Amino acid sequence: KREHEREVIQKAIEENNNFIKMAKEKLAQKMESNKENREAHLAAMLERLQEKDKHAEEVRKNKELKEEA
Amino acid sequence: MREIVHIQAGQCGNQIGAKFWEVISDEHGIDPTGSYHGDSDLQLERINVYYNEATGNKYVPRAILVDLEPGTMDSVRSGPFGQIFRPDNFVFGQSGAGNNWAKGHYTEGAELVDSVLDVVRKESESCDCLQGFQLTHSLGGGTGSGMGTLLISKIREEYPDRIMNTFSVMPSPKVSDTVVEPYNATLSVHQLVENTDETYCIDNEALYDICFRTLKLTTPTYGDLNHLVSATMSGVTTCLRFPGQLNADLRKLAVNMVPFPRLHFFMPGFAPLTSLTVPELTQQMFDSKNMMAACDPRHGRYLTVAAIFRGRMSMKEVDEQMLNVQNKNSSYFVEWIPNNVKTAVCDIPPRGLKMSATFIGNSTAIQELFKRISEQFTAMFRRKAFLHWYTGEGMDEMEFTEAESNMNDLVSEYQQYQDA
Ligand SMILES: Nc1nc2c(ncn2[C@@H]2O[C@H](COP(=O)(O)OP(=O)(O)O)[C@@H](O)[C@H]2O)c(=O)[nH]1
Ligand SMILES: [Ca+2]
Ligand SMILES: [Mg+2]
Repeated sequence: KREHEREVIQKAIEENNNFIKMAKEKLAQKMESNKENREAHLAAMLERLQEKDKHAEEVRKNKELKEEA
Repeated sequence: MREIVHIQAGQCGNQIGAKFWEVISDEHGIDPTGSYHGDSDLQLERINVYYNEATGNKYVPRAILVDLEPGTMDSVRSGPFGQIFRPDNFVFGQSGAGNNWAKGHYTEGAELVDSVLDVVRKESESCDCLQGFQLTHSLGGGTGSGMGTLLISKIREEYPDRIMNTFSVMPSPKVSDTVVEPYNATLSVHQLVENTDETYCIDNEALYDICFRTLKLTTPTYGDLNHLVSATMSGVTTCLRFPGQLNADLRKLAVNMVPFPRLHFFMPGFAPLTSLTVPELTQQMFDSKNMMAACDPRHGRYLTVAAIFRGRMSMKEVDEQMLNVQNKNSSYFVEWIPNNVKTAVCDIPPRGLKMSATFIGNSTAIQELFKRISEQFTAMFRRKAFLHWYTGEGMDEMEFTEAESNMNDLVSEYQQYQDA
């Protein structure tokens, strides 16, 4: 009976620790995924804007080559 | 066979235990300061069964007060006879047991139980010849039920040749604090079947009904219930506490009352209960309305009975009336245990009464009580309702299945002797 009493309490401890560990890991995974996702969204936006700068340069270059006529 | 060590556990256990000590203290002439002021030598002759002596002719209850929260014991300590207890014998935690047998038996209670055993050991050590232990508790809560039965197991391990006796309050939906009472009581009953010699079964429904139907109390309080329990516990311990020939110690009582080791659950009764002659006392003590397990004695058979009469009365008439009960209702006493009713008489009556009688019956009808609890258990367990409170403390469902089976087995063993 004493052996059983010991098993019950160590079970209780193990499940509480496992609940904590799982919560901690899930939250870490979520915050990492979210960070990566938001950063990628920002990077995509800046990439598009930077393409526009590229295009603007191209336009001004094109004007200058047609004024060499 | 001299000293008894008393333990009271949890809210119910402590509230009824406090009242018990007030009542027998008064009977033995002990005042709240532990001083004796009685006028009869009968009062002191066996006082050592329940009290230690201290310097200055002081008497101190051999009592240990246990709880997993401080509230009820703070109240006891503030009560009428509160200062009579040994201060070192209050053993308590802070976290409570949440009406949860698992918390009492496996987690919260496990953390406190060694310190309770230390006090038990200290009391036992100063006993010339320890008879055994008496525990007061309820089966429906967490501390008295879970921790109380944990204590019983550890006490048996350490004192395996001593008698264990309990006054065990059985829950009822009509007088209930929470819905998990049937789970706590089922888990406990299996512990009691194995680890007690004698258990007085006190049904809160019976107490309530006596207060309301008989005493005409329109709205009974736990205090009103506890007055009945007090009076009953005084009556059933009379033979241990005063000079006498019959059932004068816990083992002799067990040998007279328990013909098969598991069938040790008794229905107690008290008379009078009124809103008095020997005949009237005798009829009322055998009256189902005067018994405290909410089981109908006519639905079973008596294996054994102890009757205790108190007050100045004709022993001749007592003997005559007790014979009349057995001879006129002989079918309700099993024929294969000859002369199975024993009667004692004590000259000292309880407070406020000129005469009284107390009844202790080992009746197969007590199966009705275990059946009620079993039904209530199953109604919830079939849907695993409320089980998260227990699994959260590390228990698994299989332990519930086993307790339920154990109690159904007990019910079956009673029924077998009912048809014997
Ligand atoms: N007769 C009686 N029953 C009580 C009292 N207090 C609680 N109960 C009953 O005891 C059970 C609840 O257990 P309780 O002793 O309060 O829980 P614990 O402190 O965890 O042991 C229920 O069945 C209640 O009806 C009391 O003072 N007298
Ligand atoms: Ca703790
Ligand atoms: Mg309570």
